[PDB]
Amino acid sequence: SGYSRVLLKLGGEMFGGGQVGLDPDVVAQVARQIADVVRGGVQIAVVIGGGNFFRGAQLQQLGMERTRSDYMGMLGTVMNSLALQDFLEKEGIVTRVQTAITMGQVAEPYLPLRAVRHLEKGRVVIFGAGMGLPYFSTDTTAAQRALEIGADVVLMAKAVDGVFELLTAVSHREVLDRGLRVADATAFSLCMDNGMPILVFNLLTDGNIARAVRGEKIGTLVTT
Amino acid sequence: YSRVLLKLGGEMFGGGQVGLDPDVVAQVARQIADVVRGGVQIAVVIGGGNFFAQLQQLGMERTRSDYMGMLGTVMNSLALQDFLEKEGIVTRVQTAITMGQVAEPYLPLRAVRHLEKGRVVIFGAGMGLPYFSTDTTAAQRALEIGADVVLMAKAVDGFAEDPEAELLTAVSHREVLVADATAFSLCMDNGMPILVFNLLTDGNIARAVRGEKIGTLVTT
Amino acid sequence: SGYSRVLLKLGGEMFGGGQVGLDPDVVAQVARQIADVVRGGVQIAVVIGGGNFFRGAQLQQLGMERTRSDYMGMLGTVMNSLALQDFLEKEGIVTRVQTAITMGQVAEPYLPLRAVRHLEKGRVVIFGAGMGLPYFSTDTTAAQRALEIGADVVLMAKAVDGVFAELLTAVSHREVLDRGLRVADATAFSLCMDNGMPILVFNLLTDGNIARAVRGEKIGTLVTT
Amino acid sequence: SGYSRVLLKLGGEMFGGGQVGLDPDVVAQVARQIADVVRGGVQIAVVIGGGNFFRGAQLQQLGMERTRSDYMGMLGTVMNSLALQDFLEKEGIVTRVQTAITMGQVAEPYLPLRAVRHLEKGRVVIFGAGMGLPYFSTDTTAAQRALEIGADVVLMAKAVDGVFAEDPAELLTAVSHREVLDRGLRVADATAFSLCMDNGMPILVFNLLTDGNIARAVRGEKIGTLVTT
Amino acid sequence: SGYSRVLLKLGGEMFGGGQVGLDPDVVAQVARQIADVVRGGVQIAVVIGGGNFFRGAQLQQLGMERTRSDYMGMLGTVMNSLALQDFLEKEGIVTRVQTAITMGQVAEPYLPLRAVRHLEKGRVVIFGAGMGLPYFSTDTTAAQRALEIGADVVLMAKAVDGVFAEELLTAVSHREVLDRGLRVADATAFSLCMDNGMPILVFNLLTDGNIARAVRGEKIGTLVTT
Amino acid sequence: SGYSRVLLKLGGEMFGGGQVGLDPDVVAQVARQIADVVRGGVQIAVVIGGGNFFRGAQLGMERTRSDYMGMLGTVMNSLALQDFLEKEGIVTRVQTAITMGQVAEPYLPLRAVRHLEKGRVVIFGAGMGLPYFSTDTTAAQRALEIGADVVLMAKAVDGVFAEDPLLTAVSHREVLDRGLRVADATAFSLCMDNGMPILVFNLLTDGNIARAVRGEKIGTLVTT
Ligand SMILES: O=c1ccn([C@@H]2O[C@H](COP(=O)(O)OP(=O)(O)OP(=O)(O)O)[C@@H](O)[C@H]2O)c(=O)[nH]1
Ligand SMILES: O=c1ccn([C@@H]2O[C@H](COP(=O)(O)OP(=O)(O)OP(=O)(O)O)[C@@H](O)[C@H]2O)c(=O)[nH]1
Ligand SMILES: O=c1ccn([C@@H]2O[C@H](COP(=O)(O)OP(=O)(O)OP(=O)(O)O)[C@@H](O)[C@H]2O)c(=O)[nH]1
Ligand SMILES: O=c1ccn([C@@H]2O[C@H](COP(=O)(O)OP(=O)(O)O)[C@@H](O)[C@H]2O)c(=O)[nH]1
Ligand SMILES: O=c1ccn([C@@H]2O[C@H](COP(=O)(O)OP(=O)(O)O)[C@@H](O)[C@H]2O)c(=O)[nH]1
Ligand SMILES: O=c1ccn([C@@H]2O[C@H](COP(=O)(O)OP(=O)(O)O)[C@@H](O)[C@H]2O)c(=O)[nH]1
Ligand SMILES: O=c1ccn([C@@H]2O[C@H](COP(=O)(O)OP(=O)(O)O)[C@@H](O)[C@H]2O)c(=O)[nH]1
Repeated sequence: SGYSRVLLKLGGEMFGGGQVGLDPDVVAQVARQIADVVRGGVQIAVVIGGGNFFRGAQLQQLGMERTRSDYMGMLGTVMNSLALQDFLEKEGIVTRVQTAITMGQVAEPYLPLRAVRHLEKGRVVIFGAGMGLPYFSTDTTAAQRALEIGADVVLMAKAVDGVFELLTAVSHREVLDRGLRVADATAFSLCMDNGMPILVFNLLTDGNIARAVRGEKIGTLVTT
Repeated sequence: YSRVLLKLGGEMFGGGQVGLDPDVVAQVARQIADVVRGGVQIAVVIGGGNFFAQLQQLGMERTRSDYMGMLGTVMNSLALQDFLEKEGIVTRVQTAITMGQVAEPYLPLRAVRHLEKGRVVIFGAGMGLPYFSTDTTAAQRALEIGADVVLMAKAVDGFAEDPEAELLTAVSHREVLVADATAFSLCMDNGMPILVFNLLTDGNIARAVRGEKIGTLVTT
Repeated sequence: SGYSRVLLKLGGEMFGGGQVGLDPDVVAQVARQIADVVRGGVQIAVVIGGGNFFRGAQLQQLGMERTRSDYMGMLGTVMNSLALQDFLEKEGIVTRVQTAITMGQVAEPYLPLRAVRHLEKGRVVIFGAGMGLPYFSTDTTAAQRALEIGADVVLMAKAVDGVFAELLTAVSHREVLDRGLRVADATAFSLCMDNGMPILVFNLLTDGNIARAVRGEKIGTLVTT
Repeated sequence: SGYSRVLLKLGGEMFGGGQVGLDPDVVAQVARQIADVVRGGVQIAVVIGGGNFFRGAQLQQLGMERTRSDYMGMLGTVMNSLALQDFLEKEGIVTRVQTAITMGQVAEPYLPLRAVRHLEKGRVVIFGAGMGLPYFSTDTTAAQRALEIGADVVLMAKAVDGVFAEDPAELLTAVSHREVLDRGLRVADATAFSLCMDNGMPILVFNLLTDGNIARAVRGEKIGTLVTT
Repeated sequence: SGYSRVLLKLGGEMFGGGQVGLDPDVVAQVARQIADVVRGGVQIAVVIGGGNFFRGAQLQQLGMERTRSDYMGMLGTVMNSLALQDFLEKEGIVTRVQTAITMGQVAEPYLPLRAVRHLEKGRVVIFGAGMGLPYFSTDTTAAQRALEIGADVVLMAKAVDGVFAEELLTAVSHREVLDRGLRVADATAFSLCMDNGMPILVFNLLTDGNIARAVRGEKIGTLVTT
Repeated sequence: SGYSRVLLKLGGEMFGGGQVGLDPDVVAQVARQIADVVRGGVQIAVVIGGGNFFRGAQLGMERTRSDYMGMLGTVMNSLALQDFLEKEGIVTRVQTAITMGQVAEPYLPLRAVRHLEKGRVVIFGAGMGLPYFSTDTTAAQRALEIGADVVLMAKAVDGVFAEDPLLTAVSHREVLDRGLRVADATAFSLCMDNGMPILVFNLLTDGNIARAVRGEKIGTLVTT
């Protein structure tokens, strides 16, 4: 009734918590959350964002080149990746980082077949640096990664209960017809065209992933 | 000085607070342009302290912590690269950590070609090995590209003991032994001059390169 | 008066002639037609398609896993990259293939900075394998690649003279949405519209066209801002 | 009499069905037949051909450069690898593709010691891209790969009952490597066959499109043409 | 008018002379004459043998598993390759080594498009580890490597100048070698060259300046053509 | 009361017999001797040297290229021992510090232990994959890596004396004081600072490894 494997997307504020940089109090809670869901037998893969450092869109409006900016952003996601990797291991969770941009000793490259084979071994795969291409967003990276590793659903982890009065379950068509926010613009088209459910839920409420991954009606569940 | 390697701490990008201060980076890029226009070969080594120590205080593995700094120096390096091109300067970034899609790898021979070509080389990722500091990277890179001096660019500008009064200017390596331990011994053992100075005062970088009596000159 | 560097998108049509495999007569007049743009002094980069082999989306309708199908498709575009490379070298054109999927022994990996140098050196960069990610098309490749090497326009090389109303000489990105015209892919178009990349749809099998569009002549359909 | 581990050579035939491209009614039949051997405890390695896309030799006589054309042909074999991986996964079989042209993101490279380990683990190892070398053929990749992973026999999978005499004639049951040379028989390319003969590698030519043969062949039954020295 | 691009095959005995190991007196003489070739405007790529250490077949006959023995042999070739690279750089010659068995730190892998690009840039490519495949010999690697970089001929550098009868042959056909069965080339490697029209020139390189003489087009050694 | 796991260091002489190349009579006697330890339930890791190829002490070549030639030689000796060890019925796993994949798995000290705990013999070749390192330093390093109980400096002539004309136990402080040049400078300082016992013993005398592992009073045990 619930989800077997899932792809968790964590914006940059899930590691900064509204400020800039790393905020170990938030990162530690996130790992606690993911730590329990992994012990429950679920297969969790994580797409880290870079909002707490740079967003190439905000840097080109600043005058900077979009491409330099976009790459600065991705490297930021590789730092958050390592940070999440570190706390997860202090929780007793085996993690594996794979970066879109081939880095050397830092992390392993994007081997999508192996990434799925880590999940079947009960490991946490952390996809860093997004897709490694300027002019794309983390959200779109969560979709492509969720589609390719065969996750049962994408978990848009926000710091807010859901989609707004709140909603308990909508369609992909209704999100566009209603102009509803949350879930990226490009990412949502890629999910809808492929029948990838999106579950927007509050991650900072202690114990939501355990429940959301459990299948309980929480947050907003975009389907079909 | 023929070719110079400029060492910049991470705070030379974040100006006090965390993150980037585009006002600080713009001043640095503006002053580096004047040195390049003066006919000097400049290589820059970037620090990554402006993205956080707090990494050792919270208990991170030493390896992962150092790679977060090396990643940081790449972001500051790409940032400087952007403001240098608005200043009309041609630059090339070489990273010690092979990234390919983001910048070329570190090759000291190639790096020399660039400088001879009038373009600026920006050294990132420090040294692609944990357990090293940025001063050791700046010093170790300067020896490798044959630089004539290492420009330790501080927020001060050159003392006695202050940790109260009184500066200094020009001392011996043997009489010193600030400069970071492994970074200083690596210079002394190879006779590398080190010039500590304040770059955030408009026009000093142009002064130091010509050889004016500014800052502190550390010679053999 | 025209375009400095350009990004040409060649569907699998240009390689199989509408059928499976290679039509070595078609790729040739493509090569010959691309060399005239290069000798004219313009920098050109090409995004190779894989229609003449497999489309990852048409293989799942048939029963196969979508992901493997997509990789078969991206592998196909590499084979076309090599085909186009050969017919271009006999045109006296120095080419450089860059595959999204890292291969090393077959071609370079995608090094976009280095790719821009190749153009500046007068070479033809061939971006094979799409973007090396399943669930993305080559139309989206062409767009993303055009923006990253800073191309001036995406050349959608169709076998027809352009985009009609059932010949449009110039339309806007928003005008195509409100008219729901033929376009050149949904995602690829939104990526070009949102970033202000012009899209010129034109027939390159008609001798001289690519040279005329690159020189700035009013040919085909220009989609701007 | 039963073969412990086998190296099966699948030419482009078994993927295009004689025409260009992918004939899924053919691959599905092939996958169904391999799976029957796997479920019998046999260790199977597969060398995937590329006839259904390009042959470097046939493209050079067409004008293209032989080297550049060979990579086109090797890449094709990787496409067939991913195909056979799919239909073999629908039968329940666990597969592992190893390509001589290192393509990290699409499949692990050629690591023969590991590959033998998969076999030991009951997985099917699919070898794509032949040997990753212009001026070589998939037959030679069967020979070399059979020799290296320690396979007991090279199963040349055809669509004909076996190796005939005179090339239509009668069907031969068992011959020696030197006899194949003395009689003018085309068993599997000269470069590949020489590599087998020089190293005492048995060759068994048989029709696997006939439902059940590969199970009889591995079982040690007198099917097809067995070439031994 | 001679040969523009050449592929020079060096057996393990062009490194160890008498028996096993390295003899810097021989390897220097090889690097000396390779350098005259590069200085003369010719494009050279070298395929290194490893007989001076381990001979794949000769180890399995000893009791060892053949596959291991071929890698042991291939590894030796990488050793020789690193040794020649060094002497060729005391001579002022720029070299790049590519190993068929990927090793990263030791030398870039086999990238055949760079291997040609290096040649076009006037540097010498050293192919080591053979073809990284057991059950193959370096003589075969010389042929395959010569075909993929488009070399004009293979130069089999022997310690005795030419192909005899039991009488030095100055010109024979690929077909004539078999109809005669004439000692040197190697069965597999000879077929691969023959079938593709790859001329093989057996010659002695331990002689004043032969490789230079051969590359210039002079009639030295045994030339085997289509 | 013996040793659980042990790191046997083999000089190049243990494959060449004293001259260049491989002498299969000696390589067999070593493999036959290692078998006696494995059958005794002991966990053995071996570090191989490459002095029997670039024979002598002539390191014209740059030191960098020179070191890699040596390290390559070690891999070749590694494969040799692996082969004769399997003729003994001893399952082995070779790990090289220079990543080769096609030739042998890389060096993962965690992975290596598991090979030891599964009753397999791990052979560490290629020294430490870096120049400016010797085989002795590698042995000491690897013995610390995998938590060995002692390093077994296998000599061809047992005997640590006081004066060139026997000892039986000594101290790390005394070796430095008595002029004895056991093992190697860096390697010895790496062992003394980490309390790694060193046992210099004659490997070629049938039965010495088995009784030295068991804990008999044979050889010169350099204890902490
Ligand atoms: O570089 C690579 C390596 C491996 N892979 C692909 O990832 C998949 C799993 O790769 P793994 O190596 O991690 O799983 P395994 O089957 O080998 O399990 P163990 O024996 O080690 O316990 C394999 O199917 C392989 O084809 C790649 O795609 N690229
Ligand atoms: O890893 C690689 C790198 C390069 N190549 C292929 O080899 C050729 C590149 O060869 P090079 O990289 O060595 O030189 P270059 O052409 O790029 O010229 P400059 O940088 O000096 O300006 C190209 O044809 C490329 O496709 C590979 O196949 N694999
Ligand atoms: O990259 C590699 C990794 C491993 N190998 C070689 O493949 C062989 C086995 O390959 P495996 O690594 O997959 O099995 P294993 O020995 O580790 O045993 P288990 O964990 O499954 O219990 C090993 O002997 C290794 O040396 C390579 O050749 N290349
Ligand atoms: O495929 C990708 C993934 C990430 N990014 C960059 O990474 C930054 C951080 O990601 P994101 O903006 O999604 O952060 P989030 O909002 O999820 O915290 C973005 O601004 C982009 O510039 C990118 O360019 N392409
Ligand atoms: O970035 C890319 C580009 C292509 N493809 C695959 O390759 C096929 C061929 O691309 P395309 O659909 O553009 O074919 P075209 O119309 O260009 O011939 C697609 O169907 C996809 O399955 C892919 O997976 N990713
Ligand atoms: O080691 C190899 C294996 C294959 N090929 C190329 O791949 C094509 C497909 O292989 P093959 O001709 O054996 O196809 P088959 O007859 O097996 O279908 C060949 O024509 C060659 O051009 C190659 O170059 N090297
Ligand atoms: O592609 C190759 C080339 C060589 N070898 C091995 O490496 C040894 C050294 O090559 P060769 O015998 O040709 O050396 P030469 O005596 O010609 O120098 C061979 O005997 C084989 O065991 C191999 O396994 N594969």
